[PDB]
Amino acid sequence: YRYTGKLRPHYPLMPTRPVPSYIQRPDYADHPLGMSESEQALKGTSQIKLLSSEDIEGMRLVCRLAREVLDVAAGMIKPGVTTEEIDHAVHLACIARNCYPSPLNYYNFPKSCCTSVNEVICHGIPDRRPLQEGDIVNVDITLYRNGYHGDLNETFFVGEVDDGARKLVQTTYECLMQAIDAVKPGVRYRELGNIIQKHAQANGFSVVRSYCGHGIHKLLHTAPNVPHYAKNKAVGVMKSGHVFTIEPMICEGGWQDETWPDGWTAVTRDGKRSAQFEHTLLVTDTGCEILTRRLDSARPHFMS
Ligand code: MET
Ligand SMILES: [Co+2]
Ligand SMILES: [Co+2]
Ligand SMILES: [Co+2]
Ligand SMILES: [Co+2]
Ligand code: NA
Repeated sequence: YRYTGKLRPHYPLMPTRPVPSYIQRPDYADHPLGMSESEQALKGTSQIKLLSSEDIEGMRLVCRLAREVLDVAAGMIKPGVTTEEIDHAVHLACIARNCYPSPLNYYNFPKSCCTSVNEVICHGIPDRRPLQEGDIVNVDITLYRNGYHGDLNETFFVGEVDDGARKLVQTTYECLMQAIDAVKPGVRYRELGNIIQKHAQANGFSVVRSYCGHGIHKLLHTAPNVPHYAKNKAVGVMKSGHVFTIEPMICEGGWQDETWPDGWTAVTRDGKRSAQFEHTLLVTDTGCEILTRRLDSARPHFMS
């Protein structure tokens, strides 16, 4: 395999960590290929669930717990910590809150969260690589609780970073916040990609095309599909009671991606850096509620 940049996988992986059976599991957890039957059933529907008051409550609870678990991981971002050690603590922190870590065995994904360094766009597999000064690292957390998934991510700084890093990370966050700012009943899902691409292009950056935000609730990924680039052809219109993610991946170079032989790790075909942020959103009459927001702090971690 021709690697697109410096970064390499670092094996062996620690034996897959188990989840005590007192935690409720999503379907895919015991499917031998990790397929979700309930997700396959709704495949090829463009039709968007309206959350009940009880759905909202489940989404609120799971998303707040997912925040807590991401806040845990954010505390560990220093040089010499391995993505594995992060995922270990994430895995434990999910157990303590009676949540199943949603990535675990999702289509055979073998770990409990996604850790993406530098040129990795998304879906990095926690491994033995110690984080190095100047790295950017995204941790993507998803928890499953009492039927509901909650999904968020932030990129972080590893020690001191270069001016390029700061600007990519900053800009990626602004792209997310600007798209969230436009969420309200009436808007076309396809519009967020216009706003995201417009601000990224303005700062000299590209928008990854092969990965999209998604609806999320009883299923981990479902409708809508929500592309992050301009003049996309997404279908649907926002309504109060829709829940979905915005999760833009932005790049220092071009937008093209390819997947490592592990079948998961997406990287920039050009080897340049990509940053991502993600929130799960609920549409309300006024605008939208950020379910995965911090409650204790004005800003994402990187801002401090
Ligand atoms: C291998 S699981 C990846 C899920 C990720 N949290 C997402 O936003 O889709
Ligand atoms: Co994903
Ligand atoms: Co090494
Ligand atoms: Co997501
Ligand atoms: Co995510
Ligand atoms: Na990255």
